Amino acid sequence: KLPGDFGPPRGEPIHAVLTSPPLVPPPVNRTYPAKVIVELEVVEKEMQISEGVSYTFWTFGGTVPGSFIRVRQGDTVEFHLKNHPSSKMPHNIDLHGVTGPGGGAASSFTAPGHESQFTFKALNEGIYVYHCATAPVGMHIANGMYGLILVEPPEGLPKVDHEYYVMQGDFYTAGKYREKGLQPFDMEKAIDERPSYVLFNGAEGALTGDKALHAKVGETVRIFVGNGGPNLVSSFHVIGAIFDQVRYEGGTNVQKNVQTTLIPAGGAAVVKFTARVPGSYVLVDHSIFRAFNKGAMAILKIDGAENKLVYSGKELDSVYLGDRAAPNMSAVTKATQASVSGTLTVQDQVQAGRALFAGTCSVCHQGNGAGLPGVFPPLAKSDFLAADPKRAMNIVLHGLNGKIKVNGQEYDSVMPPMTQLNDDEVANILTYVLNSWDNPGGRVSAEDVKKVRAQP
Amino acid sequence: KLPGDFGPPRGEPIHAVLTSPPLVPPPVNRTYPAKVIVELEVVEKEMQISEGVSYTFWTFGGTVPGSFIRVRQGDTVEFHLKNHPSSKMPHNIDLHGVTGPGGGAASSFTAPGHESQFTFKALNEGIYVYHCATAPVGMHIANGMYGLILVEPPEGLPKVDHEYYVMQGDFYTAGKYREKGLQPFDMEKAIDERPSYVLFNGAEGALTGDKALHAKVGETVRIFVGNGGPNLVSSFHVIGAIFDQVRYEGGTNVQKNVQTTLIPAGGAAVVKFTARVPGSYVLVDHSIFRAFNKGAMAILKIDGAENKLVYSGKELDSVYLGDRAAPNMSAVTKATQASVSGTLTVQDQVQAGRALFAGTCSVCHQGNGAGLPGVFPPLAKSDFLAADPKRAMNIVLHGLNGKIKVNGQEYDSVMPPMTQLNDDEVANILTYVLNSWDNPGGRVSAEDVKKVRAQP
Amino acid sequence: KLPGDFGPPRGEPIHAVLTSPPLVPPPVNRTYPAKVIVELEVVEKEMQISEGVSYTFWTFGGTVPGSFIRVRQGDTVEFHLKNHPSSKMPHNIDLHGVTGPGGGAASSFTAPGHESQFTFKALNEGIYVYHCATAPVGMHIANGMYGLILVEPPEGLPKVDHEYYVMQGDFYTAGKYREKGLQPFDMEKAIDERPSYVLFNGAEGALTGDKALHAKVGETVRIFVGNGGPNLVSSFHVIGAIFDQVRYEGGTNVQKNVQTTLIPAGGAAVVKFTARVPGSYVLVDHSIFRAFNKGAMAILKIDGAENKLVYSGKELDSVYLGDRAAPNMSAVTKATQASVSGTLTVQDQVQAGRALFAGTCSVCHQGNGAGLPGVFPPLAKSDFLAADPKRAMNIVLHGLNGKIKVNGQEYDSVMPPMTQLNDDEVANILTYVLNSWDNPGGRVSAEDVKKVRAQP
Ligand code: HEC
Ligand code: HEC
Ligand code: HEC
Ligand SMILES: [Cu+2]
Ligand SMILES: [Cu+2]
Ligand SMILES: [Cu+2]
Ligand SMILES: [Cu+2]
Ligand SMILES: [Cu+2]
Ligand SMILES: [Cu+2]
Repeated sequence: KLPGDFGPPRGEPIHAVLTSPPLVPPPVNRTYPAKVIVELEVVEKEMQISEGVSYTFWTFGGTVPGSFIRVRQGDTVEFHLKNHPSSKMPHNIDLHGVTGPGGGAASSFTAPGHESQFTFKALNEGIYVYHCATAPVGMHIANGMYGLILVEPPEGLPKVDHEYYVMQGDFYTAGKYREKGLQPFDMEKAIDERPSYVLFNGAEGALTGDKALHAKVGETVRIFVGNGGPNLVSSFHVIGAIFDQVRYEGGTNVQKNVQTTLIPAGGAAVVKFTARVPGSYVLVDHSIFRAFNKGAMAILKIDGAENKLVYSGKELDSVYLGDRAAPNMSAVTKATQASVSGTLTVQDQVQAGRALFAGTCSVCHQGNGAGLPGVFPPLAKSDFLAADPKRAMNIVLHGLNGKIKVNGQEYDSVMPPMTQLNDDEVANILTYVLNSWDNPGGRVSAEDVKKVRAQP
Repeated sequence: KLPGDFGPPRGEPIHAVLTSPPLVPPPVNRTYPAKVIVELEVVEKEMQISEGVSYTFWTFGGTVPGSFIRVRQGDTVEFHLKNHPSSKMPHNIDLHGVTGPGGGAASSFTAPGHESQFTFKALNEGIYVYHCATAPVGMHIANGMYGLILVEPPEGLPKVDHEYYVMQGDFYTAGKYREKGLQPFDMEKAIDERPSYVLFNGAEGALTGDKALHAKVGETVRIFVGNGGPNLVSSFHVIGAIFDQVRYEGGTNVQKNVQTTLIPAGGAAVVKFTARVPGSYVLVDHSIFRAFNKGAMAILKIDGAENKLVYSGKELDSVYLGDRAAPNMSAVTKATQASVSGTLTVQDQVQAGRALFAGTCSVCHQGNGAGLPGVFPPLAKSDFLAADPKRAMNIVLHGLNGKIKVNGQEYDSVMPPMTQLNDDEVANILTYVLNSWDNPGGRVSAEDVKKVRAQP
Repeated sequence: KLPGDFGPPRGEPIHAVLTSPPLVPPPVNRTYPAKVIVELEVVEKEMQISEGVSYTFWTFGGTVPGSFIRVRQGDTVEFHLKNHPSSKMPHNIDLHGVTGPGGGAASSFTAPGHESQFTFKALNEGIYVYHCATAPVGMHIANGMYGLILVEPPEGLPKVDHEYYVMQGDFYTAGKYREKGLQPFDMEKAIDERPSYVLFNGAEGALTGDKALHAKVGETVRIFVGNGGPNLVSSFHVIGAIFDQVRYEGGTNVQKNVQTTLIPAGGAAVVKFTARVPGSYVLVDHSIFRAFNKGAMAILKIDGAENKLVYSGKELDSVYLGDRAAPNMSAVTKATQASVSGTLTVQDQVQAGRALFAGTCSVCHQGNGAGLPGVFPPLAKSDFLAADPKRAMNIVLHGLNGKIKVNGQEYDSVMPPMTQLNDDEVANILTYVLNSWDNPGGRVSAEDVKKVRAQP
């Protein structure tokens, strides 16, 4: 027989349990093959890809990644795809692990306001990517149309304390990283494989701060990890920990005791972790500019007792987590809304600036602006700043080097340029600095920075 | 002893059987080591990389990839490399799996009109890439100078019903994707790893349509899969199927039951597939813009009985295969030749347009131009089109959104821009539309589109 | 218990042995767990990244990669990080394989002139990357802040004849490849993952020529191979040889008998090789333009007896090693220093030109300039050259094709353009040619070439 030769469906039909990221449906917990009815709906919708940055996502079930599907090897799946009448595009679905043309795409073409159905037997056990396969296929995937389906072995996977759902994607906006507003899809960047954002679960901060994943010392954690692409291959890594097991798709090979593992575009793996020490453990794409310049960081936060014989040291994790160490950056979202409304206050700028200053400026000038005498000059009550507060704009954009004096002390060092910061970010950061630590006050506007950036 | 320690060559010398892609030489079918004489000739030649697009390829044996070589572990190989007198460049060969300096490159330097020879023992069993290694090495490989050599284990590989030869490459043209004419090699794009085409077996459509690979339900298929690069790593994937086995080079590890697998630049693998359901199964690089925007798709077509218990559904595979669902796009080749000759007719444009309309326009407007009332407006007998047929050029190039009325019906939707289409493609598509479904007729020229594209 | 549960530290504390690339510390050779004290110092310093090209590296222990650390599974490590007072930036360390927040980064933040300490138990056996994790993390890694730590199994690794240390990195300069002078870090190229150099051990030629690694026929060689990134994934390959074993990090899986293997960004592997035939064996990133256009080549040179039954052929390895076949390119370094001083002589140019002519020109015109009658025209005593020595600049920059006559002989062929060469390189090469083989003499300057390059 073929694989998954376990007998005809038995019992009543089961209406499948779909879940939203980062959660997973429960184990099916049964010893017989069933007829499973799956109902999934496409919705096109604006969501925030970053604070104050909107994007028109195309979604399976209202989220990126799409709703998680869970069935048993040998089940017969009757798949119903609906396309909501508000959609502008037609859509379909290709499930990896399906035995048949297009993995379903050939049979699931669905116009706005319509519904399609096709039936397949789940012959192949494993974790699998699904995605839209409507021309132009790359545009549909780039807009968020991907998720995971798990096909369990007949005895089920081994029990663990937590199961989570994490999926990487590369995204292509017309504007640069953190440029505010509604950002269109950019076909030219996509063809060139030059993404502006690389994310877990559809947004910067989706899994950081108050949205981190949780477990306790001693517990086991399984993560179902997808790479929707469309184009990038992930050097997938956990900072400060190790994977007990890594298994790709439905493969017979299992790797154990590794920290860094390559996930193909369109690939999926199951990883297992055992919590040993408290703190924040970071999932990244270790093609490092993705993790630290484009959004590709997620957090598993572990609580419980210290083990000083295993790890003993201070805990200053803002040095690398930067502006994602805090619970959120909601002050930036709020300042951006107020600016669009024409109601932006000095305090709106101050609080947005405070959020952005973490990492970006604090690593050298300190969280309190004091710096370090002779090494990093102070921003707190800075005579150099007060002497020409406008020159601060050029210093942020283009850097500063050479001999200077600040609060009666000599410095001869190098502050690198930070031209990648957007006009609103520079304005908000400097407004924060002017209104803290007994500095003179006032404000800097995005338009002020735009003028300075444009000077030859 | 070393590996492959099977004794001295015995019997008469064997003159090796070389084959052209996508075919493989027969199994050697012998139990003793032999002296094998290999004769391979370099030829530089123009071929079509895409319909109406010519390129000067550099080849081993007249094809891209080059002729397939098949020997037994423990054989002594006497390798003769000839460089045809029509060649402009010198050439050589590096075979992966050879034990010695440059894998042969050090001993096989050959000027136009000359011949070289060197001898090696095949110590290492496996599938291996060979390629040119003449400075500048990257240029030689980018021009097509790569292929595969199989070194069999002494007992031979297990029997299968079919063996095929498929090799990925990245290519660098001065012009953009599908821009017509003789296209030079582009060194700047190559250094930046920004290819214009990513292909199987040296051309768009090399393995699609009437050139697809074949098998029947129940049969086993082995594919020898190479990645010549020069630069890209393939997220190699089969749509709608699974690999029974994947084995890299001569490695001891074998992965089983996977659908997606990473092939390094310069790497090679042997994959095995068992046919279960009829239809078209697609080999792709799942870095998806390569597969659907740059040519990286090949087809295995399976015939035999349906199995409705495994897969039951409609078969509209043009939604993702697009303009490669048809047997070929020969109308485009012909229209391009006629244009170069100054003899391009309206009907030449109509038939080229018909070929290009599949996927590109048909996914929303339908194959018959009827659209879908209230959702996608008709192109068939379109009053909006007839009212200003020239405005159609701007609509294709730059998109259309907002409220419009077409054949007495309101629409308020979004047609994305399609600026990547070349001037001849837009002209031919629109000429097809004007001369179908009782539209007014006439024609649009490439020069008309060039003028509109250049407007601010 | 956890892993590495071998008992409390015993004996006196051990002060750890650190080594500079390409060497490794000795095996620890002990049967008990110890307290190991590690002292490592950050130094920021200018070094030559290529001949006549300086770069400001940020280093662990004065080298790129940083000092190699070697401990035993179950050891307690007391880690002291110092930042030299000459540093301008703060720094820290993340060791892969550490169980705890940031792999240490959270506890090791260290300002210029300061020292930090933290303690960890080495629970996980394997080879692991360490690196700086100070915001902006990508800039710190791109500047050279990475190395390897080995955690031995309790019984030690199997004995071999040689152990070596090789680490790949991608680098981002404002200037182009081989443009002379002090080159700043380029943030824009880094974000886009578009490196100007891709190197082993921090420089072009670090492991070629007189700096090659050595072994003899019959000996075993272990290489500890890292990929510091920040961004690239290596298609890591040995030309003309095979790896007996490849093992990633501390993984349970071991691959055997492969030639090409994918190393993730931030990944590390241990490879094993047995020398079988004399000659130069080349370690490369087989994303080929990295190996042959950006510096990603290193050499293992094997001495001993020939084995003509395994490999029999000539040895012209300059056809692919090009300008790295020679012991060094010190003439280029010297010509660049003299030019900066205003003391550049004709002979300085001649010797720099001689070094650069290897591969670049010699593959077609020969090492003696004679060419090949009717196929490649001579540069030796060339009447065509003497007739208009200035036209030689355009020929190098923009190529030459069509019918020409040279020393009473007809040619109708194609010399590709070589625009990637810098102004000093073209000037030096042509000065070499003018002063060899009874050509007229004189000189060409970098300023002459700059003027010609700028002509429309
Ligand atoms: C990596 C270190 C570093 C980072 C990050 C950094 N700075 Fe600086 N900054 C310096 C150094 C060093 C100087 C002194 C330059 C000199 O000696 O010529 C400086 C000088 C300045 C000055 C002028 C002198 C003074 O004390 O008033 C201002 C204002 C300033 N920085 C603001 C900022 C702001 C705002 C940020 C973040 C957006 C930032 N800096 C990020 C190192 C840094
Ligand atoms: C993804 C959907 C989609 C694709 C693909 C697409 N179109 Fe359209 N097209 C539309 C929609 C929707 C409109 C109506 C726009 C509006 O409501 O403002 C439209 C409008 C038009 C119109 C003007 C209205 C009419 O019916 O005459 C023309 C002409 C047209 N398309 C031609 C084409 C051609 C030719 C192609 C391919 C080259 C193409 N379209 C591809 C969705 C699409
Ligand atoms: C791949 C082959 C190749 C390489 C590499 C190459 N050349 Fe040439 N070169 C030629 C050919 C062929 C011609 C003749 C062109 C023709 O027939 O129109 C030529 C012509 C010339 C000429 C003019 C004719 C003569 O003999 O005086 C000069 C000068 C020259 N090359 C110099 C160089 C220099 C200097 C280099 C390296 C920097 C170089 N070439 C690299 C193939 C090459
Ligand atoms: Cu879709
Ligand atoms: Cu897919
Ligand atoms: Cu060649
Ligand atoms: Cu190779
Ligand atoms: Cu650092
Ligand atoms: Cu790391």
